[PDB]
Amino acid sequence: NRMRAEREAVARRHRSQGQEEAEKLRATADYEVTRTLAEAERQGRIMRGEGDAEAAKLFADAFSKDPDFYAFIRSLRAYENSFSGNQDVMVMSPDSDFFRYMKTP
Amino acid sequence: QAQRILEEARAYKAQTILEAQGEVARFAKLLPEYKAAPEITRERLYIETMEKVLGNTRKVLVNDKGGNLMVLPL
Amino acid sequence: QYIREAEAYTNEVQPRANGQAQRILEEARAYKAQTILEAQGEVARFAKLLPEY
Repeated sequence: NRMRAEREAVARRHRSQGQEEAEKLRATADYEVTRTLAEAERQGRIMRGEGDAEAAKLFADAFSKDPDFYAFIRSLRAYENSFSGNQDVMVMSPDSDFFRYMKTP
Repeated sequence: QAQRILEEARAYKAQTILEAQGEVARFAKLLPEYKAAPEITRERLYIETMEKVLGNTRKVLVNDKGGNLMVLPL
Repeated sequence: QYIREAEAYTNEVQPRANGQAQRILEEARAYKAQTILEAQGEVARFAKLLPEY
């Protein structure tokens, strides 16, 4: 039983040494892939910035003619999109301006 | 590899520009109309928008001067 | 048997931790490298937008 044990131990030992090398190589792969992924993400932001930065001039010079009017049009749109879902409860009053035409003429 | 990620971002940038242009063109043609009849345009858009929002969101229509309520969320 | 079995367990875990340790270290490098790269992109975006504002 002694011979079996010592031989079996060496066998498991030899098996286990290989296992750590595998993990080490595995971890190395992870690093390099992430590097490339991050590298790509960097180039994307660069170009993705030029986009909004270029469009920002169009929005500014265009809407710089009448800010108050642009605020009205845009702000109205926002409401339609924000309250789109039927998950709100608008507790208005009968005196509310929008209900000005609900009082006997 | 390089070209792949290059053109990928370039498309997003192009989309923004194209989308920005369209929106700009819509607000452009509409601006003179508003200046011609500001009050009429304001009322129309105001009511049009208001009927859409109130069309879905539930409403209470309770009288003021009483400060009590139960949100009852979940 | 217990003794022989115990030896295997002790021996077995030993290379297991070495692999796990290398991964930890490698993961830290990735974070560092990724973090630095993320800053560059975000910074560049901010810079471009700044003159427009």
